[PDB]
Amino acid sequence: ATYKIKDLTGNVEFECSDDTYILDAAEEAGLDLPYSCRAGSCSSCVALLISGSVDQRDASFLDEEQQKYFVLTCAAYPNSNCVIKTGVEEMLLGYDSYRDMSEYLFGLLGGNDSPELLDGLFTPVDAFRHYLFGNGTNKSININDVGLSIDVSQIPPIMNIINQGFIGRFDISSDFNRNTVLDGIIPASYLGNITLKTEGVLSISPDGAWSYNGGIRAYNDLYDANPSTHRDRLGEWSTGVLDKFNGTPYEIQIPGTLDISGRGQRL
Amino acid sequence: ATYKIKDLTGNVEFECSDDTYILDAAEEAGLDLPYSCRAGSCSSCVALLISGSVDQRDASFLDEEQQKYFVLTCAAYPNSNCVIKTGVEEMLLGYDSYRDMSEYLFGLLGGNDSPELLDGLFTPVDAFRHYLFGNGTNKSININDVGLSIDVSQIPPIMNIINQGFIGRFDISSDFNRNTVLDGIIPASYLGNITLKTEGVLSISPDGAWSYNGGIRAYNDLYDANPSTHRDRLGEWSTGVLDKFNGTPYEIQIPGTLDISGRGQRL
Amino acid sequence: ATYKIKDLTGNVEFECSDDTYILDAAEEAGLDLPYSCRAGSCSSCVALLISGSVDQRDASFLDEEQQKYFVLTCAAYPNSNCVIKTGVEEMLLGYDSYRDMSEYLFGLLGGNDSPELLDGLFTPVDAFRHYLFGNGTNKSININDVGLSIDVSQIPPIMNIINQGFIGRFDISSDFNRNTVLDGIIPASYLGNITLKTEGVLSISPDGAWSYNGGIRAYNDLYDANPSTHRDRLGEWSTGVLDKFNGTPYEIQIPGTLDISGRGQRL
Amino acid sequence: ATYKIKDLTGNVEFECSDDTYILDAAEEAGLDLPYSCRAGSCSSCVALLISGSVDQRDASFLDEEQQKYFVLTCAAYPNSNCVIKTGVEEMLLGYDSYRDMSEYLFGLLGGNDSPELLDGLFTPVDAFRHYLFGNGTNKSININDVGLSIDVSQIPPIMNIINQGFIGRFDISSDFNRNTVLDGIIPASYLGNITLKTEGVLSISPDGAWSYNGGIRAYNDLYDANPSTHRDRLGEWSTGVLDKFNGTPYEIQIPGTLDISGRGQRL
Ligand SMILES: O=S([O-])[O-]
Ligand SMILES: O=S([O-])[O-]
Ligand code: FES
Ligand code: FES
Ligand code: FES
Ligand code: FES
Ligand SMILES: [Cl-]
Ligand SMILES: [Cl-]
Ligand SMILES: [Mg+2]
Ligand SMILES: [Mg+2]
Ligand SMILES: [Mg+2]
Ligand SMILES: [Mg+2]
Ligand code: NA
Ligand code: NA
Ligand code: NA
Ligand code: NA
Ligand code: NA
Ligand code: NA
Ligand code: NA
Ligand code: NA
Repeated sequence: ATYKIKDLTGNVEFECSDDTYILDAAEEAGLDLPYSCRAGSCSSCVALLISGSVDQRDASFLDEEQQKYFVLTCAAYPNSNCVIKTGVEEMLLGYDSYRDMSEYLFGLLGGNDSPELLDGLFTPVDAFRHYLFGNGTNKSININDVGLSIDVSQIPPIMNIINQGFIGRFDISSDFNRNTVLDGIIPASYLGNITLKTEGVLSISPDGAWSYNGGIRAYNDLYDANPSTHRDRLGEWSTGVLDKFNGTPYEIQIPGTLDISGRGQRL
Repeated sequence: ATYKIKDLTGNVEFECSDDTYILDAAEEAGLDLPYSCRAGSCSSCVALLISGSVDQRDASFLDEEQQKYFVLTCAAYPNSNCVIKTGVEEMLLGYDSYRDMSEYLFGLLGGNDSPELLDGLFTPVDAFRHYLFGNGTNKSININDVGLSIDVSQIPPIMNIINQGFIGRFDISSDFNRNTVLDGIIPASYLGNITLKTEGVLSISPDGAWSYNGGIRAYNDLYDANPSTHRDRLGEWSTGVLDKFNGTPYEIQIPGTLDISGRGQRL
Repeated sequence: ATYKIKDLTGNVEFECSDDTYILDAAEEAGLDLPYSCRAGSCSSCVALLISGSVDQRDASFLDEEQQKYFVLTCAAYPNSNCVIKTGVEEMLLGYDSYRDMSEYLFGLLGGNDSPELLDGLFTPVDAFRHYLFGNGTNKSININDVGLSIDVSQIPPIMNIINQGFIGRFDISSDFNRNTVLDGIIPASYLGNITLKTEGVLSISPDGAWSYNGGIRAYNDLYDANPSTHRDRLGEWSTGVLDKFNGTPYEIQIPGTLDISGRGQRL
Repeated sequence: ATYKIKDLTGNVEFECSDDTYILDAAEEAGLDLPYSCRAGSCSSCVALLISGSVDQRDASFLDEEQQKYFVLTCAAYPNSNCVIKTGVEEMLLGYDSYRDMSEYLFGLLGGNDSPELLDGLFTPVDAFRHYLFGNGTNKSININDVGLSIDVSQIPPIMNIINQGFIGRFDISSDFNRNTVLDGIIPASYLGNITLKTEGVLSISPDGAWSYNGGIRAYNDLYDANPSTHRDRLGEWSTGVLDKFNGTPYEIQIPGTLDISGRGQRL
């Protein structure tokens, strides 16, 4: 019947019955896959065939060997659920053996895992491992799982209003920097400084009593610390590793909203 | 509510309700976990809280930020599935920060991965990565998913019978070695030589016509290749990785039965 | 060893070592369970043994069959963690079988569940089901989750001051009625009219500019509507239900504080 | 991280990630839901937000007031586990009050309880209440918590071998029926007859001494007794409750393995 296709390029999954070409099913789901011709006679749509059976008798550009490892998405019907990696044109031309592509494949594992970072004590070293071997695919951790303890008095753009003596009702919509050292050793060992945004209402009475009610969201944070920072957060064993292995920066998505409330009395 | 508790100390999983102290449940399952005071007031039962949430109000002494990274198995109620590492009294007694334990945690990162190996082009590199990060924990792959293509003619303890000229009905129960180079590049790139066992009935008629009906099962395969073998299977990149990061041997369980039938004519 | 005892009367928990009678351990932690003889010689201290194991060889009043379901707290040592329901002296005095205490035990389930009301569109019917089967135990919902949208113009004790032409600074501390129809159909469908309290400061300048800044808390609300009101709120089916099944009133606790502020100009 | 979305239209329950729209996550699960646009524009996606919180900022159609009760599922992220009902669109007319849905929602209130049955004296009445309000969702209790006391003499497929006079070593793999009246009043009051399976080795020496070693597992049990059985197990009160509120059969999962040993002498 219908089989699921996972494209490791961007970690997207789309349905495809056994009478639809893989490329058309992808476009049907709004996906912009590569193609030049559309008749099984070039390599513009070539994808790695990581796992699954495909019927590509319509394919003519790949021979018998390449068909064991690659698939023309415009000319192939699925026979099972499939994993593919689109956009690997340079690979097909230079392909020699499994051996010669195994390092590239080992590098795809990080992106094929769940994007969600491991929790607890694993989160910072999971982040560092993905830096070493993940080749830039995004990871994620909900803002509610990061372990932040944000007090209103730690939010400069709100305290900026309070401390200038203003009185009244203020619609807050501000970015601010959060040094997660204030929050705990776990977030401080892979996130460091992060950019947050708060939206809400600050009320300040004639006599300086204030309240704030709103939410906090987080921008994606770029994991690209230098070795000196890795040494501060993880220790000099990280420096010995980075002396031999280069990291690849990637984004940590931090979805969700953190509710925030606070009250105080000025001066 | 019961939850899953893995102790990467010996990689054992046991059941524990939200009313059971983790030390008691593990003692139920006959496990030998460290303890001394059994009263929430010493460092002998302390495990790392690598993942999960717990109820440690009877713990008392932790109290500090310590409670987010340590758990007292004699006085803790599981509020979730938990990865824990017993035997860390030394880290509790003298950790300054995450810096001191990050390298230990890093090497343990695959210790709670699912056992099933990835399929297809991923299987050999998945097996290699688990060698580096798996903490010696089991992987598995069904014998029907390995990609084995065995003819009876490649089974010596059966062919040894046919070629001696015997005539009759043989109950076969024989181990034999299988070099999966014969089966394909994928199994050859992480299994190499495996030991199989076949059980069945071999019939040889007076005129030399023969047939065999049976099954094939596989013993657990130790993944422990030396650097030369990895260099052959994967290439020279594997050597730099293995030098810096250490491999821990683990077993690949190959459950299931593979059916086999064959027939021929001796002369 | 030392164990935990949970008395379903109030859902109170306390410790009890294996060499302390349940009753004594309860008093040593501030509780006040019934007793008279304190010598295993009546039913003043009897409790249902929901679960757990006790040594009550000192318990004369209970025969072996009764000791499967009941425990004399002055005569029993905990062998394990225990859930009990004290004060059930009559239950025993009429006991004959599990069958004959099952309706009573069913009526304890509502009190045993979490006291927080379900959310959203389940809140009004969760409240009605607890009315039917909860036998009077408290429920709760945080004032912030009720769905109140209160404007100072809806608070008569504040508006009465402004509307009389007064000028100055008023310390406010007043109860007032909140018809939660003003707030939304969910609160209107189980809370109806509730009593709130506000404390804060009303300042009215000579030119009639005014502002109010304070907080709002909620008294416990007694859920005790008559069938006419249930029919208004839930529909005719509730009258069919109430024609065969009686409710028991219970209090809904509404903890927390809401921030309130308002501004206006009298002319 | 990832939340359970439960849709009342099919009693279906499917995961949805914090960064994924509810409709997309439903499409990936195997579900078919209504969709006309996908920019928050129409109402074909609209669902009733029964329980939980969503982020609907991308959505444009619904007013701030309708967002309290309605969710555009192609444009909404879950903030929490959610209960919705898809296949709604007419209700936006404003011709359905809370009164019109209240009886429906009341009847499935137990449908999101955790699956583990309560222990001890509560188990039978917990099972009965789930029959009334659980909407057919599963419950569970570990076989080791049920209170079974099975002796090998009560296992007919083992005694059958012993009693025919056989001598040797036998692999046992046999279903058999257990009337839990044999085990205790609690299991007899909600499980009744259950089907179990035992796997193990029975050895019988020439002199008729026998030993059995193995384990026992339980099949899922359907809770669907008729009003007569409920009266016998709980009493007359259960019939009036059952008449008014009605039962929905559901399965009780009984996981785990119960170890069993027997020793005897055939003589
Ligand atoms: O600005 S927020 O959506 O990250
Ligand atoms: O843990 S690393 O330094 O091999
Ligand atoms: S686009 Fe040319 S082969 Fe598919
Ligand atoms: S054994 Fe001492 S704290 Fe647990
Ligand atoms: S007080 Fe009399 S039996 Fe306990
Ligand atoms: S399909 Fe139109 S808003 Fe969802
Ligand atoms: Cl995969
Ligand atoms: Cl309060
Ligand atoms: Mg950062
Ligand atoms: Mg091998
Ligand atoms: Mg009221
Ligand atoms: Mg049954
Ligand atoms: Na959000
Ligand atoms: Na929050
Ligand atoms: Na439990
Ligand atoms: Na080396
Ligand atoms: Na106002
Ligand atoms: Na329950
Ligand atoms: Na058998
Ligand atoms: Na009903």
